[PDB]
Amino acid sequence: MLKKKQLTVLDLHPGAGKTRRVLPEIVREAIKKRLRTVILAPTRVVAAEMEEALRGLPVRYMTTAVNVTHSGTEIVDLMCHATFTSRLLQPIRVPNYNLNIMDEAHFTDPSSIAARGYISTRVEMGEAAAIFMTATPPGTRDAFPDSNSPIMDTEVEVPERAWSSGFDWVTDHSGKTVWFVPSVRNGNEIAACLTKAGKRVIQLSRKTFETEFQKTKNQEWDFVITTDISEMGANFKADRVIDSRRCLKPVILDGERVILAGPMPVTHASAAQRRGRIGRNPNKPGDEYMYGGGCAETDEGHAHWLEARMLLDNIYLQDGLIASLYRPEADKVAAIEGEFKLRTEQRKTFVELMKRGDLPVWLAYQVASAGITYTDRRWCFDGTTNNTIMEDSVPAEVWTKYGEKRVLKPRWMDARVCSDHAALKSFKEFAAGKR
Ligand SMILES: COc1ccc(CN2CCNCC2)cc1F
Repeated sequence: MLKKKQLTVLDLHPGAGKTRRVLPEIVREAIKKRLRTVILAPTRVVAAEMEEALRGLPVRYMTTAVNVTHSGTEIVDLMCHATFTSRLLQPIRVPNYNLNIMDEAHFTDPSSIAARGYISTRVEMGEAAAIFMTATPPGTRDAFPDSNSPIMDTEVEVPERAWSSGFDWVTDHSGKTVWFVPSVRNGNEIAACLTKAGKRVIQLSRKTFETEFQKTKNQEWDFVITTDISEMGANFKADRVIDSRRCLKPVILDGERVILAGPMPVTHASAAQRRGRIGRNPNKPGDEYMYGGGCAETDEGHAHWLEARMLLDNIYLQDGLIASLYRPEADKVAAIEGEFKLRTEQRKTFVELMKRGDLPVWLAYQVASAGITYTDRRWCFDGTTNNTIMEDSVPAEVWTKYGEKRVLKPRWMDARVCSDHAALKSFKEFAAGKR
């Protein structure tokens, strides 16, 4: 596995022991062979769980999510997928790792796709080895893989709105359920309906994951309502998954705006990972998976793969060469390699808009490529009337850094900046010059 020029896909079924059993064995062998190694965790929560499996091994944890005193002699580093891509983009030295291990390698956020593209290109060049750990590699067509214990799979109509009757099976259950919804707003409505019915509900999404996931351990709960982020190594002690089988798809229209299309069907990989939350305990057969739609290849034309090309075009590899996407997911976007390569100063603005600005990659690219500097927010107010952002069904308004009240009407509209209350609040602060 560890020889140069090799990329191995470790595709043992969900719960088979890739993280807690196989990963320490790989790490021990890597250290014996003096291979400078990186381990990439999808989230801070998985990074903390990996420290538990790797305890006693010399690993440098490049995150505040792990409280350990390092020795300074570690040749194995562990960091998040997004941290890896971020450090590659910045004028910071990233070692040319001999062995690159990515856990939960199916993650489809732009920084994870870009990390796979960079790593697989270094392997193709003959410079490095890599191991991608996931039960569901790109292009998998099996939504029902093996499990540690038998699962009861049932196709059933799943509510996507509050209900008063006709879904008694949802609330008659006396165990713990993990319910995958397509968006934070949709989960808020289902959670309120379950709370009104006397259930204890925890809600998880990308921005709240670290804080709220700890509630699954510290308090008794009946339901967890989560977006797709829980497909990335989130472990629950549950006996049922309810799966809408739906997700939102960011889509770039006419190369000039991004909408959140759908809800539409999930891919087979996502459905398998959502089901994969249960059936993990061989002593508890009969966990239930209730699913409310079919699968489709909704990653084709999805904006994350175009955004991954924007990130890769701006990462140095060798002279003017540019890393390609990982071959099995490269047809998901139609893009010219190098078309998003920016000059030094525009690249710095692009990076800062993503890192400090917290803007989506596509939107950060429009601003930086227009020659606008990080702190110049005039573009948040000079778009067309059709770009007016709404708050409570009237135009949203902010006080600019000049002290003037203005309607929020960005030059480029990306639906992700106002898809829920928290996102709109963050974008209003950005438009006002507050970060
Ligand atoms: C123990 O070694 C490290 C710890 C933290 C960091 C910096 N972090 C990395 C993740 N994102 C913010 C800054 C680097 C390290 F080498």
